[PDB]
Amino acid sequence: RKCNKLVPLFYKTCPAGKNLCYKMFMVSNLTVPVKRGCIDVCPKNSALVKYVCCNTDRCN
Repeated sequence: RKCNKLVPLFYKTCPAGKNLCYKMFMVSNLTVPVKRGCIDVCPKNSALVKYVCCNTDRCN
């Protein structure tokens, strides 16, 4: 599939060279929403950016 979410109101598709989608967010900030893209592997997440990878409807 694709990522019917990125940010609050953004939605996208992926092509067929990627597996999941993750929203890249941040921890120092005032929000929680920031972005998303696709992914090939979800390892871990840093203490700088919120990798909320997922493989559901909003991912693949």
